[PDB]
Amino acid sequence: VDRILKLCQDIFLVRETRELELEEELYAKLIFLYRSPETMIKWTRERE
Amino acid sequence: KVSPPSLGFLAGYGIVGLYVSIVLVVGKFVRGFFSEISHSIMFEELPCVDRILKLCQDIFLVRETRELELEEELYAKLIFLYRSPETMIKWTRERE
Amino acid sequence: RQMKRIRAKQEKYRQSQASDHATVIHSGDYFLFESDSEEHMMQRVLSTMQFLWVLGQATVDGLTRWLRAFTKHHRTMSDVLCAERYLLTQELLRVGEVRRGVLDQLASELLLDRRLHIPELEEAERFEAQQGRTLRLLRAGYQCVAAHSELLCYFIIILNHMVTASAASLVLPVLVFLWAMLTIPRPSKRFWMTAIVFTEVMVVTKYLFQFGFFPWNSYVVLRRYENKPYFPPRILGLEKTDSYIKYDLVQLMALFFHRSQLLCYGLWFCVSLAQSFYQPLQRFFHDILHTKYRAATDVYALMFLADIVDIIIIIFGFWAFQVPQAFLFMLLVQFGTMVIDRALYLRKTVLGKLAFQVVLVVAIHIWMFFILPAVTERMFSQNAVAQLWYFVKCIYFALSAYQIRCGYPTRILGNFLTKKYNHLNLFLFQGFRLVPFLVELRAVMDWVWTDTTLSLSNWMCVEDIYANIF
Amino acid sequence: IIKCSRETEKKYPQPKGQKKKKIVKYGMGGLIILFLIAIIWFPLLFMSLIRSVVGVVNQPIDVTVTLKLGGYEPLFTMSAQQPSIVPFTPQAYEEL
Ligand SMILES: CCCCCCCCCCCCCCCCC[C@@H](O)O[C@H](CO[C@H](O)CCCCCCCCCCCCCCC)COP(=O)(O)OCC[N+](C)(C)C
Ligand SMILES: CCCCCCCCCCCCCCCCC[C@@H](O)O[C@H](CO[C@H](O)CCCCCCCCCCCCCCC)COP(=O)(O)OCC[N+](C)(C)C
Ligand SMILES: CCCCCCCCCCCCCCCCC[C@@H](O)O[C@H](CO[C@H](O)CCCCCCCCCCCCCCC)COP(=O)(O)OCC[N+](C)(C)C
Ligand SMILES: CCCCCCCCCCCCCCCCC[C@@H](O)O[C@H](CO[C@H](O)CCCCCCCCCCCCCCC)COP(=O)(O)OCC[N+](C)(C)C
Ligand SMILES: CCCCCCCCCCCCCCCCC[C@@H](O)O[C@H](CO[C@H](O)CCCCCCCCCCCCCCC)COP(=O)(O)OCC[N+](C)(C)C
Ligand SMILES: CCCCCCCCCCCCCCCCC[C@@H](O)O[C@H](CO[C@H](O)CCCCCCCCCCCCCCC)COP(=O)(O)OCC[N+](C)(C)C
Ligand SMILES: CCCCCCCC/C=C\CCCCCCCC(=O)O[C@H](COC(=O)CCCCCCC/C=C/CCCCCCCC)COP(=O)(O)OCCN
Repeated sequence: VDRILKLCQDIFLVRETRELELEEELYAKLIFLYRSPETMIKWTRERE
Repeated sequence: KVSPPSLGFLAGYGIVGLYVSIVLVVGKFVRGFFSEISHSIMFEELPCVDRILKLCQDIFLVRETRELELEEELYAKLIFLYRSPETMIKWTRERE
Repeated sequence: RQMKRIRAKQEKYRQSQASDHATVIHSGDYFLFESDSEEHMMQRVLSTMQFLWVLGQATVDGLTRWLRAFTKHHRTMSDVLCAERYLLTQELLRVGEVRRGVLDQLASELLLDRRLHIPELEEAERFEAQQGRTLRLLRAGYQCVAAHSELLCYFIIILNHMVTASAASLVLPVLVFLWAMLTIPRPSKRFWMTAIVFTEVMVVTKYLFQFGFFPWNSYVVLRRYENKPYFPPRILGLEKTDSYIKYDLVQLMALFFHRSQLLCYGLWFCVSLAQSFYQPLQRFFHDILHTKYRAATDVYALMFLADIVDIIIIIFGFWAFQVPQAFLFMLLVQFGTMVIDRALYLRKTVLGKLAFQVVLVVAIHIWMFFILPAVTERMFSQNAVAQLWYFVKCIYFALSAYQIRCGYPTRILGNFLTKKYNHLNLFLFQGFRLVPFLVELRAVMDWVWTDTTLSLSNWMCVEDIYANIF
Repeated sequence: IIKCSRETEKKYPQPKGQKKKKIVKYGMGGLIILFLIAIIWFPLLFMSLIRSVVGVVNQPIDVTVTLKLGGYEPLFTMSAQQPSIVPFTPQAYEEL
């Protein structure tokens, strides 16, 4: 879950520093990740 | 001094347990709105629902006019749409 | 660095896709997630007894060394001062001739330094280090208390007020929470002088009133006014009891001890004119507090924990069965104050926190020591619940004052339990989640007082995803 | 439901990247927070409110005393009710 954890942390950090546009884009990416299971399999695959 | 006999059962396990039980039950019920919301994110973040709405209306209309075979086929199509998320992404994509 | 990296990656996505708010939110495609360049029993009994003995010795020695770690700064300081003292006292005793040479016998100021030694000092040093069963522990504890004399004094004042709740015993803790704990790291000498003078005057005044010739004390008025909280002497603290002094000699002794330690170590038409002489002093005090350069720290977790313990205390008092009509009111106000405190922490406004703190201390003290005995019994005759609640609240006040003095640091957002992915962190996180209504309020208020584009539902989704992933 | 939300979003576009309105945030969040705190607190209020018995003084309206020997006959029997039952005055209480 490294990539997803990093993405959530990125949302928190951008929300902290006041650059809302990035927050909207990151949120869109996260929602799409949870919207498609196959991309979730691809994204959470064990790194090599 | 005397007071009306409305003592009943007093606190210190008497009625406190009911209060704890009600607060825990309500807490679980409220957590229901917060706990597993993400799971139902593939069925509620749809950008455009025009095709699905039209399909449901078609099912209603065919069911109205008595041609059952079409109703069965349309229902099969709808079930398959809800059975595959990727086709749902394809189908609810914002039209251009 | 993190911000620059994120901006660069988002620009790369824009350039790659190059090849209304809802539309940006509902704008995601597969290309975002493509990998961007990987982006026989006697021996056993003896063994057990030796095991327990060595474990006890290890625990006590660890405690001693940890306490010594607390005392590190003052211990090294006393070491260097005492070495200089022995060196100086010789030349002082014989005649007393030169100041520069005697100091320079052994880079003017260095926190830690090493020079020539003297046999007597280390002789005594390892003589004392020789004995360590209990005496080293006691010496370490006393050394810690001496190093933290200021806290001891503050604590004594609070305990004294907890007993003998009276306006005379009340005026000093208010000064502690509003004047002593906010000036500068070292509270001004004037404050110590006013504390010492006030306690001396109070003990003498109580002694003078104590005499039975005064009408208040007739053995009849006292007997009938035995537990009435609003007897005038009792409210003013001048009422006569066998234990007329209840933690007043200790308070005075502590104040003097702190003063001595500090002295041995450190530095120590008419209406308009009157108000223009008075008010500017206060304005200057507040301004110098608001604007200054200080090291920042975050203690919000401890403040909140104190408030939670306080709520538990109130509920226990409610269960222990008048006073419940006051316990409920304090409970609701406690909830309100916790919410405001959470908002102040999120918004990071020092001025707001300072104003809230002043209002809170004034109101809690007035309500607890006047209105509460007016609607119920004496605060200190009973209500150990009330006294314990007040003590915890005082701890909360101290933490808030410290937070105000240090000032808010940047990067406050993020739960404190998700700093390390440890087994203990997981247990604590699950336990915190388990408690009813905390994640609820935590998410809602964070949404309210953190500026963002997302709707409440969207924020709820982000929070849930983050918790599950953690 | 989703279609209604989408039409509403179309009708009132929101600027690209912007602070959520303070007024709406305050109203919705205050409403929810007040609701949750009320759930936490009001049961305690009701529990402490029903058990608000107040002592009412009951004072004996009649006293009867009988002196009886063996099982033969009450040698003496006297009952005093209204004028011979003197409630304590504060001065008398002080004397006691
Ligand atoms: C029950 C109600 C009682 C009310 C009492 C009100 C009193 C409030 C204020 C308390 C006293 C005022 C203290 C303010 C002091 C400020 C100035 C102070 O810093 O000067 C100090 C100096 O202070 C003086 O030394 C002592 C001042 C004593 C003042 C007594 C006031 C008595 C008031 C009595 C009021 C009674 C009211 C009764 C009503 C019923 C500096 O000391 P320092 O120079 O470092 O000491 C060196 C010691 N050496 C010389 C041995 C080395
Ligand atoms: C956890 C396990 C249990 C124990 C927990 C701790 C228990 C603590 C118990 C209470 C300890 C009391 C300590 C008393 C310290 C007295 C300090 C006093 O002597 O200071 C002098 C007096 O200060 C003023 O008087 C303020 C009032 C203090 C009054 C204390 C009276 C204590 C009397 C002890 C008598 C012992 C007699 C033993 C038989 C003869 C002035 O300072 P000075 O000595 O110049 O040098 C200071 C720097 N030093 C200490 C590092 C050298
Ligand atoms: C019978 C009962 C009798 C009770 C008697 C009680 C008497 C109480 C008297 C209280 C007097 C308070 C005096 C405060 C003196 C402050 C001195 C002044 O200098 O302080 C400055 C600022 O003062 C502070 O602002 C004090 C703020 C205290 C605010 C308390 C508010 C309490 C409100 C209580 C309301 C009660 C309402 C009750 C129902 C109506 C900071 O100065 P400082 O940094 O040291 O520097 C001194 C040395 N220099 C000048 C050379 C550098
Ligand atoms: C029945 C239930 C009752 C349980 C009660 C529990 C209540 C828990 C409340 C949470 C406690 C918070 C403790 C905070 C510790 C202070 C941390 C620090 O950041 O604050 C200091 C300043 O903030 C305030 O001064 C601290 C508030 C006062 C805290 C007193 C609490 C007393 C604890 C009693 C423990 C009893 C243990 C008993 C075990 C059997 C800053 O350091 P400072 O002291 O400026 O000088 C630096 C010196 N150093 C570097 C060597 C350390
Ligand atoms: C049932 C019990 C609760 C009843 C409701 C009462 C308790 C509600 C408390 C809510 C928190 C109040 C926070 C007060 C403001 C703290 C933060 C402060 O900054 O707010 C400022 C002002 O806020 C605005 O006034 C908005 C309204 C604030 C009060 C909210 C009232 C609406 C009700 C919200 C509370 C609902 C509680 C419900 C409980 C059930 C924002 O300006 P800011 O950008 O920092 O300016 C910085 C200024 N500096 C430079 C000095 C730092
Ligand atoms: C003590 C007195 C308290 C006051 C009196 C009681 C008040 C009613 C009780 C509290 C009511 C809470 C209402 C919550 C409404 C949620 C509406 C929902 O849409 O909001 C979403 C967030 O809602 C979340 O689901 C909240 C989760 C918690 C909900 C459960 C707690 C409240 C239960 C209330 C039960 C009331 C029963 C009353 C019986 C008489 C975010 O908005 P969003 O959907 O993005 O907007 C879409 C686009 N728009 C703007 C064009 C529409
Ligand atoms: C009779 C029993 C009642 C329940 C008792 C439960 C006892 C549990 C004892 C310990 C719990 C301590 C853990 C929770 C502490 C969190 C500390 C903290 O960090 O504070 C905030 C506090 O969380 C909030 O902001 C939301 C809570 C504040 C609003 C309070 C609402 C009213 C209080 C409700 C209490 C519960 C009511 C029923 C009892 C259940 C729990 C007490 C959350 O973290 P952040 O601020 O993100 O961390 C930042 C790190 N720099």
